[PDB]
Amino acid sequence: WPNWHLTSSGVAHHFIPPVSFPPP
Amino acid sequence: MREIVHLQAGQCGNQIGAKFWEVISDEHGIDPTGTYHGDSDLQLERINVYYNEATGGKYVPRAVLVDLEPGTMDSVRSGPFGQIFRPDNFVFGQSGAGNNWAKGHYTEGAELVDSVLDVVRKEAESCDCLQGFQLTHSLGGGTGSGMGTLLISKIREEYPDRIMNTFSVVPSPKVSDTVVEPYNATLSVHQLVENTDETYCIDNEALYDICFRTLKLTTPTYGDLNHLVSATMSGVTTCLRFPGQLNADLRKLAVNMVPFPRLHFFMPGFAPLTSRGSQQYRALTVPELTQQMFDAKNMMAACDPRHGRYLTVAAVFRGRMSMKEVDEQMLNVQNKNSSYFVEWIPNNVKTAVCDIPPRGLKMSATFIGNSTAIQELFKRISEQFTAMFRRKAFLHWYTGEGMDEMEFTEAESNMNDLVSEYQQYQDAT
Amino acid sequence: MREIVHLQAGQCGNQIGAKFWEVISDEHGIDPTGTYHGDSDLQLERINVYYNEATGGKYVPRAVLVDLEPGTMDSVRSGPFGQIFRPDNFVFGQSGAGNNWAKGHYTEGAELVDSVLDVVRKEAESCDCLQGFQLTHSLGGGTGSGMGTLLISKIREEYPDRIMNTFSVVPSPKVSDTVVEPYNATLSVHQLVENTDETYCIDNEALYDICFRTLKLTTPTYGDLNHLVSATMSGVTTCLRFPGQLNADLRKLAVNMVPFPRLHFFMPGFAPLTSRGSQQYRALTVPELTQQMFDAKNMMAACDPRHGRYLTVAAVFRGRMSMKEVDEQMLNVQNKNSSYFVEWIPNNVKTAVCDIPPRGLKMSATFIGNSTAIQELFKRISEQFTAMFRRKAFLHWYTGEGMDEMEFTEAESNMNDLVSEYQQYQ
Amino acid sequence: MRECISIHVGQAGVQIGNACWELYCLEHGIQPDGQMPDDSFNTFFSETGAGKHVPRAVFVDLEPTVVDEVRTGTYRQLFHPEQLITGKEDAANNYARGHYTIGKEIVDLVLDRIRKLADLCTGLQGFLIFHSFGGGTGSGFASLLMERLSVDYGKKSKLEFAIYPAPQVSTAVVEPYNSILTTHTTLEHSDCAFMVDNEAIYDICRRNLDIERPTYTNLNRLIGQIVSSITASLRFDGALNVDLTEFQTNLVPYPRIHFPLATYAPVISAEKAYHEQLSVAEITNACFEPANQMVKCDPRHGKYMACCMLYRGDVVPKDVNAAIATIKTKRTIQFVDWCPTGFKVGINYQPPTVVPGGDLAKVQRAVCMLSNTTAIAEAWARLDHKLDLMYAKRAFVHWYVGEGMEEGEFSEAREDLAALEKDYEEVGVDS
Amino acid sequence: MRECISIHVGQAGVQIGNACWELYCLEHGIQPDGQMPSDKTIGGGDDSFNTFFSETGAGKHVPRAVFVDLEPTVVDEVRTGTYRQLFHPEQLITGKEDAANNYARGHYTIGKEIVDLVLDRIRKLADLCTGLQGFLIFHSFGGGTGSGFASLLMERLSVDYGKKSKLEFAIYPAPQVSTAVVEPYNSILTTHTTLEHSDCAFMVDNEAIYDICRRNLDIERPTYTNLNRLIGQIVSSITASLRFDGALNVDLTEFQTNLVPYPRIHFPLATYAPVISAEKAYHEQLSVAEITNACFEPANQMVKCDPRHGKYMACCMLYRGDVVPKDVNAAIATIKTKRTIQFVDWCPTGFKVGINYQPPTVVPGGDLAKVQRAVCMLSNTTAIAEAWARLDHKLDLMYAKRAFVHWYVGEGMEEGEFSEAREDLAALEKDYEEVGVDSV
Amino acid sequence: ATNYSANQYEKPFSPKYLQNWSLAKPTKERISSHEGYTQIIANDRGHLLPSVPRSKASPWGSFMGTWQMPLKVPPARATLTSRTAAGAASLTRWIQKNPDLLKASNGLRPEIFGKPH
Amino acid sequence: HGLPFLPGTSFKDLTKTAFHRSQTLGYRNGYAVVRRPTVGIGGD
Ligand SMILES: Nc1nc2c(ncn2[C@@H]2O[C@H](COP(=O)(O)OP(=O)(O)OP(=O)(O)O)[C@@H](O)[C@H]2O)c(=O)[nH]1
Ligand SMILES: Nc1nc2c(ncn2[C@@H]2O[C@H](COP(=O)(O)OP(=O)(O)OP(=O)(O)O)[C@@H](O)[C@H]2O)c(=O)[nH]1
Ligand SMILES: Nc1nc2c(ncn2[C@@H]2O[C@H](COP(=O)(O)OP(=O)(O)O)[C@@H](O)[C@H]2O)c(=O)[nH]1
Ligand SMILES: Nc1nc2c(ncn2[C@@H]2O[C@H](COP(=O)(O)OP(=O)(O)O)[C@@H](O)[C@H]2O)c(=O)[nH]1
Ligand SMILES: [Mg+2]
Ligand SMILES: [Mg+2]
Repeated sequence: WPNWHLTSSGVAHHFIPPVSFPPP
Repeated sequence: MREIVHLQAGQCGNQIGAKFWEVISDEHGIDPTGTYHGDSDLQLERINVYYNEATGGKYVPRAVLVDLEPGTMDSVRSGPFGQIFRPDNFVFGQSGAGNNWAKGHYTEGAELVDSVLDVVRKEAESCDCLQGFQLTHSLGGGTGSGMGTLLISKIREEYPDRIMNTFSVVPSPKVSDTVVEPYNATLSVHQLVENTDETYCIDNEALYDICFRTLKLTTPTYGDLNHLVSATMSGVTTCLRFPGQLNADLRKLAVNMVPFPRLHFFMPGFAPLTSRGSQQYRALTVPELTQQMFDAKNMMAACDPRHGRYLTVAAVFRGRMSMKEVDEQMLNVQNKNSSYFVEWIPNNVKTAVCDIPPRGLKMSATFIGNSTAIQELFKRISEQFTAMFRRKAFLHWYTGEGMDEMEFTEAESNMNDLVSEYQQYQDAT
Repeated sequence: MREIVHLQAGQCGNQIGAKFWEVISDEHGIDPTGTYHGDSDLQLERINVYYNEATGGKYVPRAVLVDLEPGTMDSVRSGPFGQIFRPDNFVFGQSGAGNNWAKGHYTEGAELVDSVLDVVRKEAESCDCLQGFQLTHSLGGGTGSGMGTLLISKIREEYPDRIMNTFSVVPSPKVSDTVVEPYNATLSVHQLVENTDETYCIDNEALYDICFRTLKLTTPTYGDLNHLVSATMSGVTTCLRFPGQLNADLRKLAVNMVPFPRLHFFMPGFAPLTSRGSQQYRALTVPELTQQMFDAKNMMAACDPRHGRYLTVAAVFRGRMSMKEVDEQMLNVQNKNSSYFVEWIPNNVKTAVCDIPPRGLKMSATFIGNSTAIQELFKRISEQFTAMFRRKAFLHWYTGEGMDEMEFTEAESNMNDLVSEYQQYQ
Repeated sequence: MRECISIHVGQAGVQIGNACWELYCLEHGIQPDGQMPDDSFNTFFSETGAGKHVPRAVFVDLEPTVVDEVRTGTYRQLFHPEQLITGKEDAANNYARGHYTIGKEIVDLVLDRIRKLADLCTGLQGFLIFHSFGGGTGSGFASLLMERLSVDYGKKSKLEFAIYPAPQVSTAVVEPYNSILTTHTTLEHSDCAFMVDNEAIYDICRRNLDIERPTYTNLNRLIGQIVSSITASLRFDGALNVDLTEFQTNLVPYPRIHFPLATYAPVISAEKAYHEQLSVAEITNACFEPANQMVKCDPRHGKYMACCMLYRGDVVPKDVNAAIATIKTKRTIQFVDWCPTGFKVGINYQPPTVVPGGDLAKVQRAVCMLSNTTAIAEAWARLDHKLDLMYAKRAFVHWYVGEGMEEGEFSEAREDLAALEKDYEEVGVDS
Repeated sequence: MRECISIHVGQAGVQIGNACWELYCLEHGIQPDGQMPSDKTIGGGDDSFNTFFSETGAGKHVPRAVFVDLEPTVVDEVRTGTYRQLFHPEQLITGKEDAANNYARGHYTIGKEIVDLVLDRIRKLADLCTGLQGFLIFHSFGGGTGSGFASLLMERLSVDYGKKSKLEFAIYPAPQVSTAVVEPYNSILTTHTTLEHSDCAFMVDNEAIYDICRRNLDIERPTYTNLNRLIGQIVSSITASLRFDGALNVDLTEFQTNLVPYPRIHFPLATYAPVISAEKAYHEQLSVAEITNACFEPANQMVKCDPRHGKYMACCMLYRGDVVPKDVNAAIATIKTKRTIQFVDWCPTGFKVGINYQPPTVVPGGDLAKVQRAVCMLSNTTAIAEAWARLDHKLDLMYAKRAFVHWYVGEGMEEGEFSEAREDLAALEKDYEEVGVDSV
Repeated sequence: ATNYSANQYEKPFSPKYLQNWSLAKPTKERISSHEGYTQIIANDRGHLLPSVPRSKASPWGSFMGTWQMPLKVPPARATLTSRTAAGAASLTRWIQKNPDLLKASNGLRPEIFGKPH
Repeated sequence: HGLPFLPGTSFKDLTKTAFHRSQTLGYRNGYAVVRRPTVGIGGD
């Protein structure tokens, strides 16, 4: 997928993994 | 000393019978090999009601499997209890009926009926004192509606003073399984109204609702609906095979149930049915059976009993219980609901109690209800019939098989008179 | 013996009934799984008032959970006590009312009322001698108010002699939670006047005031608000479930508090409430209980009794307390406030004492009061209703399902007649 | 027992039967050389003395090319060499050549082979005819076979699985003549006639399957799936068993109206079954959708008269009951006055068999729908108009008069089809 | 149950639904491959996804949303982007030529083109619904397919479904900035036909969200993506009561009863209270009483109109997260004691409240900060009538000379509907005048 | 066809619980009673005899497609309260403007509830 | 803490973040199905 940095919808909507919120 | 010869007609009758005989053999401790490996001693005392004895300790049921084509018996013989039938009792031909009443009554049913009655006479003369016969069939198909009624017609002439019982699967209000169902239903009802002594109308969607609301089985099979039917079929003959503090055979229920000879269409039921997850929230006493047999959503006939009046009601209780509670509940139901019972009969409930319950159960009861709310089952079939017959919708497959236009009209008149009779006895003062 | 068939309708009804069954099951020592674990014989003797006998020493409530959308009873079942109810008692439809009285009374409420009538018939005809029914609902909602009114109207024509109580939640004065709330309140009071035996009016604003000032709760939830209503509900029927020096059931409170058939709206209260740092400052005496029971800052409705006159007062006491002290406190309260009690009734207070208190409390008392200050609660709804009906504010969502415009006129005429009738005795 | 004889006429019949018998061989354990490495095959195969199973099929063509392709192909050891009948010159898109001049010299040999295939019959359920409405032999000789089969074998079921001329796509110029003549002569001698057309299967293969530019093999595989679903109750276990005689007493109300439609429900590609469930309710309603029919007509512009439901796979009877009960409530599906009952339901357990090199997906459930509808009167009026265009000044008639056929046969066929049009119109009027 | 079906029509609809469905996959455990991660539990588990996701026999989830456009360009980045495996292929319907900012192209020639396929797809998606609340429509007033095809779509939806709830979401024409020049014509013609067929029309506009992202969030130069994310947050807050446990639930039917008093006044304005950056969350509280007042601030509105210029007819406050109902009651009580905020005479109640426990989630790479409380405010006000005056002036400026009309009359439309739509909007303006007059 | 009533089991078979979330066909609530037998009114091939009366409704159904559907179809709900009498007259003239939509198999089923000023 | 169940003796768990509800009471072919619950609020 080279649209991560070429189109607006690619940089806008690509998967960044969520982080677990509450610290131990 | 009161033995019963069983007749199975058509594929519906065969699929019902293959489960009914498993139920009866589980009750009496008979393995699929035919031998006895039971536990108690009362399982042999009246085992000759349904089973014949053979040399070698093997028990053979008194069943005559009748169908016009041997496709269904290949599935029957490969079942869990297909080896226990005598191979000579299977009667079949070479050509199917094609859901045609004429093909199962006149054209292709004539060459099978002589050998069927040969087997029937063979199984009815080995009896010492014959109580009566049974028939499992459906009124929608072709061989179960045409051949079975021919068997009943030519058995009633042979044995006029023996009881004759039918467990007919009458057609479906909502969705049908056969396009030609009104013709076969009307003609087979016309044959049944002059020939049989009791009839047990059972609808498929009533069984579906029972399965999904009461039992809450997520995926019905047909082997569960046949189980539900065969529980009631093996519930009306428990006073013949087990001791009781109040016995009732087929003849006593026949005398007490029908008040007039042409009104013998009943509504089966089963009391202690309950869900899998609702066993911890429920008790099992006599009022809990009483509130379940008289619930409208427990009938197997898919007709609301609150739209008419009960003429007579049966109740065959099984297990250890007190006659005080049973009789008090039977009186209580009649008293608290006075509009649904006819006023010109002081007691509309017949009571019978056996001792031995079904295996793995405390108590059980079987409801047999003669109601005037069965008339719309005939009215719907009659008006579907007049929707089809006046246009000659499918009649060329019957008139082309040697039939006449008069037979359909005779069937319609005989069913409309039944509807008029039930309406007259519903509104009588 | 003498059983109560509990009925709950709507989200408010379900969320209050869950806490009510919580309090009742604690009072009789019932496990979350449904078994018996109480430590006294008296917890079993009158367990048949609310519960049904199941197999294996298990007890199930006689509740009937009714909703037009199962969103609230789904959250009820996922709690700590959601598995004790019988699965056949839950009744749900497919489409909600949407805070509309007509959707819950005429069109979507009519496709479900049969399946509720079958369940309540099953749980009423399986009774030794049924005493009465209880309804928990709210008058501001669509399925709560509308379906509760339809359910009461259907029940009353089947059992025209038993008790029918309603622990309703009337709308708040300051902040409304529904825009169309006075329409539903008027159309529901028009049925409650003509169809119920008792009605306990509860405002959420009064519960907020109790939890803020009296209880000193910085962040209270709705469960704590429903706990007070459940305590009020349990304190009324305490003579049915436990013995006493002077017993009083529901009908005895009905006779002793309702002088005329159209005046049956009460303001409840719970007596032993204390702040979180003030328990060490209080002496557990009867005069403290009777002084806090009659206080204007303890009523569960937003109408202090100084705006009218007390027609009758019921005070059901719980605990081991002397008769002379309770009677002399009642007499002193009546004598020291001459103007606020009606002069044509010589004794305006009906009392009852039971031995067994709530566990953890030495004494407890429940205030039930019939006052002519409840007509200012109807006047607020009447003027908020006539501020909208004059210009037909939201009528097209009510006449769209076939309601006549004369229904609102009849309801407001009955409200005005009720207000005038309450003003007659003041 | 439960035995059926397949008769394939013409190029379309032989090329359909190739896919049909591949599906039959793979659905049983029949290897392509005739060996089996159980007697459920007895409905279509007969066991010889050499351990070789031989199909109950007669491949008939008046042109050697396609039958010689069969004889050279992988299935040459499976077929008995006399079963594949061959003429020398074909009819060449002429109904009269396949009915009066060429086909009359091959008909007796085909009947001899049919009789020789009817003596291995304990109980004969009926025949299956595979032909096309537009070809020469597939119309003329296939119609010639019916008039002799009806008078020789009596009243047995004779199903014909026809290929209909499409509204737009056509190959032969003269094919309206062939279609009208072959409908006029087959009207009495047929019991049921399952009709599909090539254009609708083209549209399904483009839209449902992701196949741009498919060929005739992809259509033949779908037709073979229909045939396998029709006779799946004679070879496999069934909760509700359907014989071949049950179709003609449910789908054919009147002796002339014997033209039902055909619909296979879960026709989807292998990449689309991952994205959806295929429960019974989701495949029952897809049969009544106009985009899944196999004749290019819209049933919503007509009325229903009969419906045969052939479920197949892991189904539940109540799922079928609820799915059919939902359909009766829909306003778009509208039945007729004189049929208040609608449906015939069949249920079988064995799932459909996946063919390697086919384009379908390994489904868990499948439905085959056979509906008799009034909306097919569009196709009759359209074909009628197409014939009326050419016959108005006697085009291509000299090729037919010159081959043993009187010119007055066109006219009477045309007015009999006018009677058929009035028949289709007059059963939709209520009272 | 409680199923909702989303219909994204237009380029604005698709680019909004991208953010909305990325959000929806983030509330639950749904990954872009269409499946959750592995089981984590013996037997049954969560079923909160059934509001928006239909699940097959294996564990894959399919969105209940139809993506529609007449132009193949915008949808094809969903077919090739990250979420290509999540959507059913037949759920993304495209055309070949678009409407080209023409209402009649999207309503009479290319509108009737594709309306049967999306209707069939809606029927197939509504057949999975055990309990269906209502339809959600996302479109823009200025588009050709967002105005023409959406109008015909809700038209045939009302024909085929009766009284099913049709909550539509619109991008209103901004007062100053705009993209197209035929935009007032499209807005007029899409209001005239859907004046009845829409149950309630929740509205936002781009310029106010631009101002919000300028002042509240610390982003110079926002783009359409931040706007789509804020709109997705609003939609998530609206439907959160069908999926999460709360103290005061609200269905989709309650909005149309507590917000629409009269059969034509169904254009409320959306507001989201705690939209602040992470660099400013370190300093201030986000309390219930503080951010309740931030809803009624004129600068925080999501429609560029002044609430001081009209009267508040009704409100629908949708609280979310760790909210204590006593603080809710105190804040709404202290709102009514202000002279800047004025209410109509015939609504003495004014407020419909809702409380949900689930706090808003954090989209990675997003702009909003993680907060414990959130308010979504739905206000029906008379102050919208000054936007209709500006829109009417914009139509009348180029309708006097009848410019850009040959693209409409020449292609599949008469001229009389222009005059008729002008009469309808003028009647609506007079209605807004009438309902704002106090019966003193 | 005719939809019959499972007289005690009609609740699961009503169309809203069968996942049919649109307008559906009515179900019969009662069945008439007739006596005697029926005359044949049609000969072979399904044609009606000339002595019987027919129905003026055209065969092949009454179905309204997309391009046969009128532009500007009338309202679905169509309430009349809080309306000027002239405007309510305009709305009911709009509803009764096209009768062909009101008598199609699929179409509009409007109910006109309430009264204007 | 073994406190009596009285109005006010409740303390919420503020570290709990998931508040998802299940569909315990669902539907079937035409029947109001009722399922035995396996998870609470949040999925635990
Ligand atoms: N479904 C299907 N139809 C075919 C196939 N091959 C030919 N057809 C149809 O057959 C029609 C023409 O008739 P054919 O079967 O090819 O030839 P014929 O019937 O033997 O007649 P003659 O060529 O004169 O001998 C064409 O219109 C095709 O639609 C095929 O492989 N599959
Ligand atoms: N909030 C928001 N608005 C958008 C977005 N994209 C376009 N718009 C608005 O949509 C308006 C133009 O209408 P579009 O939706 O783009 O056009 P369309 O629906 O594709 O119709 P056609 O272009 O004619 O095919 C512009 O004025 C924008 O304000 C977006 O991503 N977010
Ligand atoms: N209860 C029950 N009914 C059955 C079964 N098999 C078939 N039927 C019924 O049989 C009816 C059709 O009759 P049919 O099978 O054609 O009778 P046939 O002539 O013997 O084949 C249908 O309405 C089915 O409901 C079964 O196993 N159980
Ligand atoms: N005091 C109190 N009021 C409640 C509670 N739950 C809901 N309510 C009230 O119920 C009203 C909303 O009506 P609701 O019951 O949700 O409508 P319904 O679901 O159709 O019955 C609001 O005015 C709330 O104040 C509660 O737990 N306590
Ligand atoms: Mg050829
Ligand atoms: Mg565009």
